[PDB]
Amino acid sequence: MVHYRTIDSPIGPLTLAGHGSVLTNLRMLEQTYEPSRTHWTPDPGAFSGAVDQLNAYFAGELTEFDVELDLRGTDFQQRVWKALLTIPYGETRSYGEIADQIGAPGAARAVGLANGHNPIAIIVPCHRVIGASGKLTGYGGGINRKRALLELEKSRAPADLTLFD
Repeated sequence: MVHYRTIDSPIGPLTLAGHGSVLTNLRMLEQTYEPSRTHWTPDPGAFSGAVDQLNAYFAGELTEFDVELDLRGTDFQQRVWKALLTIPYGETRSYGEIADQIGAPGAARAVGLANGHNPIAIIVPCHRVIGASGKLTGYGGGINRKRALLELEKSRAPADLTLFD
């Protein structure tokens, strides 16, 4: 059983969906074919916390999420998504680095494919992974969404101006 809520965002309407307070999905679903969504119940007040944190994220005021997640995918996808969760705000990794981390040296391209299937964007940070040649990927506007998120995280001001005096 699954309910959903859509919010505005600088990168487009973000659909949050899941069961109870647990997220199963977070995607900019517009202009794409998503047949699951027809089986979902709208609930304009679900995921109160996640929406606040997302809003705070986009406003620069949040860096670490505290949200309940239920990730579904293959063993290999789960390993990749788990490793994605270890990438700090404002940092990046290469696909090769991620393949090394999950114990599959040489599997950069597989990580790229699994990264593409990430059901929960932003919070599981598939945008923080980039290949050696530096080119963003993703159809349907994906490239521009990723870039937006990367530019936001890079623009982060120092955490405490008092440290300068």
